[PDB]
Amino acid sequence: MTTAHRPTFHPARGGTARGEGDLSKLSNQYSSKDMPSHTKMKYRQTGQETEADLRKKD
Amino acid sequence: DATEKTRMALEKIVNSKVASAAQYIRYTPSQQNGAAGSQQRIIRMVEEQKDPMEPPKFKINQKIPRAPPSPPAPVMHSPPRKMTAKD
Amino acid sequence: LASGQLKLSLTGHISSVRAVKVSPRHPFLFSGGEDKQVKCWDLEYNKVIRHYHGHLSAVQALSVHPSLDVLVTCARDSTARVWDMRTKAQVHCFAGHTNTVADVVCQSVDPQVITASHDATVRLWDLAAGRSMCTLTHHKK
Amino acid sequence: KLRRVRKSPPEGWDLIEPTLEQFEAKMREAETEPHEGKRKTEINWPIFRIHHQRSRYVYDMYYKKAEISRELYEFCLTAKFADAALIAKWKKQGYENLCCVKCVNTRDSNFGTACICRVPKSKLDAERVIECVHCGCHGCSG
Amino acid sequence: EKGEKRKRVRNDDSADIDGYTGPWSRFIDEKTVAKPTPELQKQMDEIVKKRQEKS
Amino acid sequence: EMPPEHVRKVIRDHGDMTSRKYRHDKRVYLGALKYMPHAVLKLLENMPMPWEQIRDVKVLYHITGAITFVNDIPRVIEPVYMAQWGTMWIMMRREKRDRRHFKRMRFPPFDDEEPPLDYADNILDVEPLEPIQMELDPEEDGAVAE
Amino acid sequence: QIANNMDQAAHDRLRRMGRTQPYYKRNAPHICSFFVKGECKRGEECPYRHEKPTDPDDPLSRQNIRDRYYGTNDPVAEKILNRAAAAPTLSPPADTTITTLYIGNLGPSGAQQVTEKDLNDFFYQYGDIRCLRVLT
Amino acid sequence: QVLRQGYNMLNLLIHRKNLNYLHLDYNFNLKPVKTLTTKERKKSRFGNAFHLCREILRLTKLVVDAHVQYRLNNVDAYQLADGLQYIFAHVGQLTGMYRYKYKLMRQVRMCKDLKHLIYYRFNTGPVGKGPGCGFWAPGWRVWLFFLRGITPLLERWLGNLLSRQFEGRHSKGVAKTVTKQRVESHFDLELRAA
Ligand SMILES: O=P(O)(O)O[C@H]1[C@H](OP(=O)(O)O)[C@@H](OP(=O)(O)O)[C@H](OP(=O)(O)O)[C@@H](OP(=O)(O)O)[C@H]1OP(=O)(O)O
Ligand SMILES: [Mg+2]
Ligand SMILES: [Zn+2]
Ligand SMILES: [Zn+2]
Ligand SMILES: [Zn+2]
Ligand SMILES: [Zn+2]
Repeated sequence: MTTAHRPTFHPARGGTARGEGDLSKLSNQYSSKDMPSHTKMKYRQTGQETEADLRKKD
Repeated sequence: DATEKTRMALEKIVNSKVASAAQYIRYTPSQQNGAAGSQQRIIRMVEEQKDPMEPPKFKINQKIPRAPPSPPAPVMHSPPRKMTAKD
Repeated sequence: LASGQLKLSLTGHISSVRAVKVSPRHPFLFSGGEDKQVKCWDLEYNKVIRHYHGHLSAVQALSVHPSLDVLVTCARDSTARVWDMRTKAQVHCFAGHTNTVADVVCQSVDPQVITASHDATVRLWDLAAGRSMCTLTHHKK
Repeated sequence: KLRRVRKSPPEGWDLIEPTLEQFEAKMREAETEPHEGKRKTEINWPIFRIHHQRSRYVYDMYYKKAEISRELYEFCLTAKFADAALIAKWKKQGYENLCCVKCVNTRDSNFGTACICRVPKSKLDAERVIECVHCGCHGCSG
Repeated sequence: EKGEKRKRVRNDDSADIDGYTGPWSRFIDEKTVAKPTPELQKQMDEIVKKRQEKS
Repeated sequence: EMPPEHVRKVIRDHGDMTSRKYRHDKRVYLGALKYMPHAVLKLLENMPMPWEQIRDVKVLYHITGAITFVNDIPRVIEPVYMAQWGTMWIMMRREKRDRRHFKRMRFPPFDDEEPPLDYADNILDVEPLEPIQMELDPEEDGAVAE
Repeated sequence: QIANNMDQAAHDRLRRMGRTQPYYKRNAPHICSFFVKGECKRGEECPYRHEKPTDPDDPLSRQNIRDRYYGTNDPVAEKILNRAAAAPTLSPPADTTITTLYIGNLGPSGAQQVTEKDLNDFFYQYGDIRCLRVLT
Repeated sequence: QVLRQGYNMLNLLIHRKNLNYLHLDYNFNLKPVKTLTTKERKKSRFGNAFHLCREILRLTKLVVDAHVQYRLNNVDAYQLADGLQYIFAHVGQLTGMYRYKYKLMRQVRMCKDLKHLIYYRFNTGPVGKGPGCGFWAPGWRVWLFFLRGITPLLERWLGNLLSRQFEGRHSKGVAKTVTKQRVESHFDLELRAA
């Protein structure tokens, strides 16, 4: 009987790759996509309407 | 108070974590045999200088099964709705 | 919202979208895919600028923390993961569910993260320590 | 080393040159003698010992003996016949018999201390013989 | 306590190329090398053979 | 700073890396490779301009010989440097005119199986033949010629 | 397992064998193997010891780390255990009906002698004396 | 020293892998000393980080050997300068680098442009064609600005090569993206799971 072509009747779970909570294990390889991006945050301006400004208005 | 508490712990962690990616100790030893006459020791810690050329010391792709789940929480259902013959 | 008019279509995802959140503190929109990708959209350019990589199968909820710069996403693979939306770093993996997760909601006071799962449990999480301390088992489904 | 300084040696040079040429002969041997039958430290120690002498010779000639003027002494420092960074120590009160530089350095040690050979070796211990790892110096304070 | 140093064979005329020292010192009385005599050799001599007989 | 002979001795003794006494250093020699693009960059940046026959550079080097970095940054007073290269232009054009036959050197200059030279033995005390320098006229150039 | 362990009688056995003073000689230094060959050109300067090594017949020399840590075939442990089993102790007489204990080394008569109370107020912790006699 | 050091480092990486059937000659050509089987080929093929380092060291040996040939006194002053000029423009050829870096071809073209720039003005007058234009410095600079950008790139790439070699390969669980081929089969998994 063919059985090696199994579907995901029993899917694997997260939390067990490199460094996931293991982080001292994290390993010194890191190169390609992770290294360079957007290190300074853009905070939204005052007056986004949402919690306190909406109550402030009718 | 909650928001300030949350960041301040992870912050100290993240700085060591990207690094992963005088000072003394006074030691009071319960083993009373001791240094001569001294109920405590005081001791100097220095850090081994990391050689900036030396490549990673140890193999760390060692892999072991997931740690057992925390012991089961009681299952707490309402009593089974029996629906036996027709459903 | 008022006119119902359409005014963008953003074509970055690879196979299906099913999470959207608009940040209440940054001009960013976050989205999660059955294509295993969480994307950050910058609402000053309409382009994508961050990817959060680690989910092993379809994302199906995400939440954006009301006061930290922290993002949490649920997926199949039966975990939620916590992300730092500045660096893209992943700095919790809330494994502890045993079946696919799909809801997460965040709040500033403890429990900062609440997750709901196809294992028929809700869990309440200590976002600082990364541990869980409730299992609200009362659901049958 | 004379090509490195372009001007010709000043007047005294005939006196020192026979000696300075012998220190070069020694140093070429110490560079090249076989690295086997000697500790991993010991093979470096001849280099520092000859370097110490050569600087001490130029230093003694001007300061103790006055047999070379200033202009030839300063010429020797510029030629790099003399370790003049080290000679700056020998001028100091309390360092006048120093071995190399590395033993004073402190920052290269584990505990932030100068080498052992400094340790007024009279004071150190009743009988302890020493050969410090940097240059085999037995004790260079007295 | 509430209220000699061993002597050294110094040649510190810096012109004496092949002979000098001036902080390099063997003492007027010193052992540079130390060895078992023959009786102490013969005790140790069997020890290395007993280690090789294991092979 | 410490005697130039020390790095020669270290580099000479280690150099084969069959030395098994030195085998403990082999681990550090490999890791140094990460920096080697940086060591090449600093070496070539420093390279002696054609009117210099020998240039002495300051190097930063690892106590095991594992890698040598050249610690200089070569700075120039740019009107002097433009003037110096301007005299090379004059001289190099003059030689190409006068030579009739100019033998361009062969590349690679050493055969693939020829091991690199013993520099302390071979190069160190053969005196260099003179560089490209223009004969500055001490009457017109005396502000500069010395 | 060790943190919870209860058997005070077992603890008190260990305390007796344990020894009560630190042994620095085992802490302090390595042996000069060039001196074992007999050729140590370093000799006064040496660091390492210039004294007899342990003989290769002496199984105490052999001990690994893992055997010691896991605690199997550890030669020094077996030496300690053999002396602990050799150490003398009482086992009661074959006459089952005997309930009499001789006591000795009470010291001399006079002010150094223990009183009846000093036996009464201690040995009644164990069981009911039927008769007590003293021979000062 | 940097060439000795560079030679030993790559040669030690070969031995660390235990690829004793490869030979690295003193000009940094990597030759296989025998006919590889299949498995020796799979094991030995290791190019992009290693060869770009190796070819930058090849270039450095060409330059330093030119200076060595001068210092020996068998290439005078002018033949060195023409040698150094030649090495920097014609480095496109002597660079095996072009393969791996292939954006590097931008620098090859830019030195070719400078060569025409210099040679035309240098030859102008009674000065013949052919060798002798020792005016190396414009071409030399182009490679230093190349090396500026490559230095962090190779330091990162070599750090990843070295670290996995010492640490081991950790790829046994990282998340895999779902690009073109995987997209069609991945839709059914997420469908069947749903
Ligand atoms: O590189 P060089 O040894 O200085 O030779 C160049 C080069 O000749 P090759 O590349 O064929 O070796 C030029 O070619 P390009 O590299 O610029 O394509 C060539 O130009 P041609 O292609 O027309 O032959 C030119 O010779 P010419 O003066 O005839 O243009 C000649 O320059 P020099 O003669 O001044 O050295
Ligand atoms: Mg395919
Ligand atoms: Zn000293
Ligand atoms: Zn010293
Ligand atoms: Zn010292
Ligand atoms: Zn010894």
